[PDB]
Amino acid sequence: MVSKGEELFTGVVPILVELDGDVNGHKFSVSGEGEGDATYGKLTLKLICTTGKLPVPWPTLVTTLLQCFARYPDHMKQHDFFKSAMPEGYVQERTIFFKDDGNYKTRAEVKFEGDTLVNRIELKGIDFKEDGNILGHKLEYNYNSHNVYITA
Amino acid sequence: DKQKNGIKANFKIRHNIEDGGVQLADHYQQNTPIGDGPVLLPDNHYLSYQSALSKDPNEKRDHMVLLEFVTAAGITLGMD
Repeated sequence: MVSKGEELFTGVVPILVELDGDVNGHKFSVSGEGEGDATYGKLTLKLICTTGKLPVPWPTLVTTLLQCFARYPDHMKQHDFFKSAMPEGYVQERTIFFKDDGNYKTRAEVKFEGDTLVNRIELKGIDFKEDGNILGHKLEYNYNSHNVYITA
Repeated sequence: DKQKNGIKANFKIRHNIEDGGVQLADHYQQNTPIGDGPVLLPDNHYLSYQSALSKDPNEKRDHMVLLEFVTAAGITLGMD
């Protein structure tokens, strides 16, 4: 109702994810598919490291690897930047600072390519400790909950 | 230029460390539309994220199955 882009998310949308990464010179690629359902605020992906062994822990890539699929209920629909930018889409860029370790910098384009919502990303990480928690793979394979604070 | 006609976000991920402790990852984010057209520019709010990482027992490649549940909140109806 509020933007035309919103119309594109009223059912289940197929998703493709593609990431090229380089962390401390350790290069890798990740490719993923699944689906998103903004009506429920839900998305599911299977993501494969296509270059062999992922040189960083999977949890560290979770935020990098689709805020257009957030459920924006009721009056929140008046504040849904992500869907209004579709189908042309948006660029999402981040720096991620790991406390007492290195940082990731990311640039992703999130857009429709035909009927598929695509997240195409590049990532570069630098200054990681070779036996800190990231490169030394000392993170548990799990994830907690967080609030992402948005401002314009 | 990276949040032009767009948004920014900030947040902190808590990665659990094997055998106790938490590794912090502080995120700074900027989004900008790819097009030049009008978009909704929101008032301040948050996305509540929850996520679950699993494995496909039949998959031999290094992989992650990721579920996320995400709902916007933090703007109230009516006055304040």
